[PDB]
Amino acid sequence: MWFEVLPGIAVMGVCLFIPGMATARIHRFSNGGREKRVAHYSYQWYLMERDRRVSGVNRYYVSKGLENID
Amino acid sequence: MFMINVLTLIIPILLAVAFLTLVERKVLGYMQFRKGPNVVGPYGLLQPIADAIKLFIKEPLRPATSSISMFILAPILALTLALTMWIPLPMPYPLINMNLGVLFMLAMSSLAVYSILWSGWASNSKYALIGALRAVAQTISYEVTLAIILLSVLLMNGSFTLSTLIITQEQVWLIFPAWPLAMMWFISTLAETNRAPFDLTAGPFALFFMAEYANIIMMNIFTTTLFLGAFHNPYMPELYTINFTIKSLLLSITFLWIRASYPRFRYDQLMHLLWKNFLPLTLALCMWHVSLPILLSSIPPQT
Amino acid sequence: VLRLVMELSGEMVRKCDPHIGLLHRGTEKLIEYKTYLQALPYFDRLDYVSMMCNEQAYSLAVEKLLNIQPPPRAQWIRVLFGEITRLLNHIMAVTTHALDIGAMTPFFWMFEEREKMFEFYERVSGARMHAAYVRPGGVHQDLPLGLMDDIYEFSKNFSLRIDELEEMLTNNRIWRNRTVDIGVVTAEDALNYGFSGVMLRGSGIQWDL
Amino acid sequence: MMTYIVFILSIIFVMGFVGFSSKPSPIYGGLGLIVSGGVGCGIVLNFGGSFLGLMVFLIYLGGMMVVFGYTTAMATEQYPSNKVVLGTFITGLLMEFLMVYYVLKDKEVEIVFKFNGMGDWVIYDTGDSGFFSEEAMGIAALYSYGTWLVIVTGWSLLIGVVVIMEITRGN
Amino acid sequence: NVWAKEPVLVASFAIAGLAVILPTLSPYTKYSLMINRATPYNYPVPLRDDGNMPDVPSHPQDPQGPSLEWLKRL
Amino acid sequence: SRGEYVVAKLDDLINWARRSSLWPMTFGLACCAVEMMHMAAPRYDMDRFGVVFRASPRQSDVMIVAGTLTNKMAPALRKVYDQMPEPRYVVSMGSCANGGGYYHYSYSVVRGCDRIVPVDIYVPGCPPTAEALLYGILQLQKKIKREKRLRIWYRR
Amino acid sequence: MNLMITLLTNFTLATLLVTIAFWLPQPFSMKFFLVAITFLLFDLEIALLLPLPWASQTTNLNTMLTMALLLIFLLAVSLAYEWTQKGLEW
Amino acid sequence: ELLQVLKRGLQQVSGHGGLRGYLRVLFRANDVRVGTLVGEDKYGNKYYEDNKQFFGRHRWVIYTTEMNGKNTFWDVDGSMVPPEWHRWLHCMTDDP
Amino acid sequence: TYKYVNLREPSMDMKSVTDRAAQTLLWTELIRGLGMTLSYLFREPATINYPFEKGPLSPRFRGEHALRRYPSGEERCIACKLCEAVCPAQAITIEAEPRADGSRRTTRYDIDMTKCIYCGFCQEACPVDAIVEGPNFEFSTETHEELLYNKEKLLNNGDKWEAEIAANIQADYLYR
Ligand code: SF4
Ligand code: SF4
Ligand code: SF4
Repeated sequence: MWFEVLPGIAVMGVCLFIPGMATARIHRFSNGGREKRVAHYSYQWYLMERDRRVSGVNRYYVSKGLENID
Repeated sequence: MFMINVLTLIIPILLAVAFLTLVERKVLGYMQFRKGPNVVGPYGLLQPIADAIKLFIKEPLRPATSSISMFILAPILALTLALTMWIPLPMPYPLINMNLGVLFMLAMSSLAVYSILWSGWASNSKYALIGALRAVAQTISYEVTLAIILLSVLLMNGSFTLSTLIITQEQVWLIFPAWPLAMMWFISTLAETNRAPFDLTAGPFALFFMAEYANIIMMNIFTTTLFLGAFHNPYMPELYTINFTIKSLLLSITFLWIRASYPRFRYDQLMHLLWKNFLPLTLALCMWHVSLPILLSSIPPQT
Repeated sequence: VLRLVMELSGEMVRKCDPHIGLLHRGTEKLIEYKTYLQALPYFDRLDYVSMMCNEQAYSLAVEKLLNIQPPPRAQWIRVLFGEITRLLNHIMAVTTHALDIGAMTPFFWMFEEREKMFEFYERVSGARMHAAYVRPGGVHQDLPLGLMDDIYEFSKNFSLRIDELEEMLTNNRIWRNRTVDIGVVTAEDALNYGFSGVMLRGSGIQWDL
Repeated sequence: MMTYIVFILSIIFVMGFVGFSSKPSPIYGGLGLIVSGGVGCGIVLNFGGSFLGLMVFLIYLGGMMVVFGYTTAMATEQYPSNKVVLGTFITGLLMEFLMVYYVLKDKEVEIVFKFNGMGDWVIYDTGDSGFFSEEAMGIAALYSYGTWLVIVTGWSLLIGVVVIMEITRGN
Repeated sequence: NVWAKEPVLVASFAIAGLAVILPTLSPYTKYSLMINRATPYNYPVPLRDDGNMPDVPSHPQDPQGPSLEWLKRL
Repeated sequence: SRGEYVVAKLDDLINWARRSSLWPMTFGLACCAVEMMHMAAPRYDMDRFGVVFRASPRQSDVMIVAGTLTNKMAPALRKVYDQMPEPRYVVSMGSCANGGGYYHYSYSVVRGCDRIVPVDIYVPGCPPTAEALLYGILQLQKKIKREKRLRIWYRR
Repeated sequence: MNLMITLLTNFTLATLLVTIAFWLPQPFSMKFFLVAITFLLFDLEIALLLPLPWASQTTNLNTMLTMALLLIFLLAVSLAYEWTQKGLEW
Repeated sequence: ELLQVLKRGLQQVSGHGGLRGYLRVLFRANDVRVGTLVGEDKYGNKYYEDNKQFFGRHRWVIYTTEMNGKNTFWDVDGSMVPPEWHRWLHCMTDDP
Repeated sequence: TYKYVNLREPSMDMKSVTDRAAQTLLWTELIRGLGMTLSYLFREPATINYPFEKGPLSPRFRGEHALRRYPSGEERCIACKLCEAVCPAQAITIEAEPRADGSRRTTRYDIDMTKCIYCGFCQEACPVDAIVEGPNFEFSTETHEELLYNKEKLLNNGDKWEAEIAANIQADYLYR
């Protein structure tokens, strides 16, 4: 029966399962648990620029919360 | 890391296309009363491996060409289109977030029209030129339709990000407020991939082969984002990618399943059918999907 | 396999010369140099899809010339295999029409049923297709005991399967669109062009040999 | 791979215009205009370019050179490079070489102008609060303010349709 | 009548004509325009204080200005 | 001699790659074509052997000459033979085609398809029973298993 | 240049596939033309349509409805003109 | 009820003898239908007849290795049966 | 007697005409065809695993062209030339001689496998059942020289088996 076609679709679906999942893992690895920041407006990009400027490490993910206030 | 991202996209396409070819052979074998290929190893995964490496081995078409550079220049373009269409496709996180991606989809469909036409001119004697010319005609007559329909379904969501699309699919599937528009869209995807029930009756045959099947997987993934699917809780993307893969596979099996059982159309029936029936119906759905979001207080947050 | 030299105004026609004669084999000449019983299989294989009505017509030509009537069981068994042959030629002509019009799968459905029918020829004589088996003078070497019940089985299952063929096609919308408007035949055409059988059944006149 | 990538894509662009202004076979001409349109898309997207440069790509590299290649395929033969074509290609490369050499090692090159010769990071936005990609909202007019403009445009295209059917045997 | 012969065309005309008409009998179009107007892109710019006008409220809690309340209640 | 060892192993891989799929073209003149389509049928398979029945001449691995070759047929048959890639093999199927056959003593018949194209595999029968043809293609595959081209190239 | 990196990688790997596939083994009708021109003109009218989903958030909604219906209506009149007047017949 | 299948569907896997035994006839050519053990034969080869399959899958041979001596673990020919088994295997009878 | 087709009209009643319109605009019996095809998907297909399982036959197949011989006895053929007198492509070639004993026998008994259409006539014409169409049909011969049988090849092929031939004949020597 079609128990013998499910290996074919099984392996090919695993071949389609992989790229988004491994890509999302590389997204999370490229900013250390963060998600890569999307960028569609000038507003978001300027906020990202001041964020990567204030961080000191010139990197927009360290996210520098509440421990440089005073 | 970014070149690792690119190679993790365009390494599994060979796996996907080869195993899609054995899957179409198997599924037709069971729509028909056959089994196999299963003498080539267990169930035949080495069967696409074997015929792929055979077609590489087998001695090429001797030229017999006109402008060697043009003749190499057509299929290189076809395959690099089939690669460069999977960049803005989010399963949950796309490779490149864009301001607009669906117009990029349609643009690369038109470059596929270029592939067909260049291979047809640089091909051969005159009869294949007439055949490829009819093929370009019946391909280009549907990019009116599919662009129209894609426009009228994104007008429900107003923006072009496609991640706003995966947001706005969260409550209902988008098949419910647009079923006839989605139906006609799916028929136009059968037109663009140029399969049965639509006629086309080369070198290198592997490259045209590859572009065909990657075009099919392209349109299926784009459908599966576009009209159905489910939610995505963040910090768990295996969940959405699983449901995405399963729905796209069911749709591609349905695609080949529709291919299995219908005879090919007469050509003037195809053009006649497109113009006189899909074109006024598309205009009807466009004018109603314009005038209805202005009715039901439902205009999207196009940020 | 034919040769077709057509002359067309564009995506339309004007004329067509069917160059036939690719498959000339000299059958009449070879029968003029042989005997009757020896040269029966040439009559078996000039047509090949229908395959036992050719036998039947040659055997009736000789029996009618020779003024000898076969025994009645021979006549009824010959009628049975004429019906199997009629069934077989129409089912293959429908399926090759479907395969060449497109339509991959019903070809293979009905060819599995035809594979049962070639098993029946095998059990009758032994040959797959070109069983001679109909001598002038009636049928030779009658059936082995245990065949008629198999034909009974085939009748039941095949009625079910052909109703499933009309389930698939026939109110197929686009196959109807594909072949309705083409192929008109006037009754004067069906007489003057010398048509035979199914064309006469199809265009007007009630007619059966 | 550096700052003057806008200027370099412009070099390839004008090379493409020379590449089909040398008058080859018109299917090579369709090739030259496709390559030139691709790098023009690159230039305007470097100014960003967010919609209109992706919009031209569908029309010319999506719906116009298709029909030019179609008409090359159905009308003209070109059944077989030459002196004059490639000689003009050589002199066009020479003229661009001369102009860009004088832009490089001097101040400015003047046809009758003063082209202030350096690459263009000037000028650009000073990081403003755009928030809607001003191209997009600009073209998201024409349906409030654009009463007259789109009406005469669509009317012209309708008249184009009836014109085409008349010359190709109206009715 | 001709619904038997060319049916998808008559269906297309029907949905076309109702799409033409239907904003005339519509109790929601004013709601659509209020929604669409009441969403600000630019900065809500203030103004120089007073000819002592009983408008333009000072603390943003004050409901003397034009606010929205049909938003929260659908 | 692991150089020779790599030669033999790679030759096994490429020749198994050739003999694995082997999609044919069915030339199919007469009733031998009907029996070939009966080995295309659901009972005697061809998917199992990677064998895709296909009317394409441009990509033809083997070519199943079956039916009855005639004098009017022959130049068009060899023109079909020419536009074909050079790794190619021929199965002469049928008593008509592999030696003239029942129409041997006749005009307008080339006495077997030996006199046009070379033949690797003869398979007789009238028609060759579909089972027997499938056996003939299996012994074609074993001929492909013994071909030693890369052996000859390395020690050439 | 990030999508130019992607385009470069796809283009180079495609050229590697093709050239390693190649080092290794060794009249006309008017009816063809009218459909293409009808494509072209309806595609340009598509180009005039397609900034529609940009425009639907303004303070002039009735007018936008009216001229959008005018664009699709004019496109429909062109369609029905060549439809009735033997433009696509055989 | 799919748990009722793979419980039974493993009974032709381990009832063969093991998993490398299952791999034997799987990669040999095709079959996993083992379970009847009807009759072996000199020059090695064994003959399995099961009733619950249809007519065309009753009687199947399992070839052995080097009966004439030509490494016929792989590349199994036809006609590697003795003639009385060439009567039984071709469905000309109902008794072995 | 005749039972013809296509004699109706599309019914003008509102239910039937809107049903044909619903099929026109809703793609229905196309999906009915999809349902029938998926029903054939969910059957088990009928293939035979060829190199192991062999497709069924009759006791009266016509194959190998084998010879027979007497019980512990000599060659069954008298060389009575009937098979070459009937052979409808004349592929038999018999040249006969007596030997030193006195019983009339042969010299040259050749079957062309090319011309042999596999009738059965030479089986039926044989008075002593000398030539018998054999049971197995696997010839698959790589060279055209090798498809031309000699009498010694036929005797070896009649002595690679009689038991099949004897069982087939001893079952069905009663029909013919
Ligand atoms: S050998 Fe027999 S089956 Fe084949 S073409 Fe000749 S007559 Fe037909
Ligand atoms: S008919 Fe029989 S005995 Fe007579 S010559 Fe022929 S094979 Fe021999
Ligand atoms: S089967 Fe027919 S062709 Fe063959 S040897 Fe006998 S009589 Fe001659």
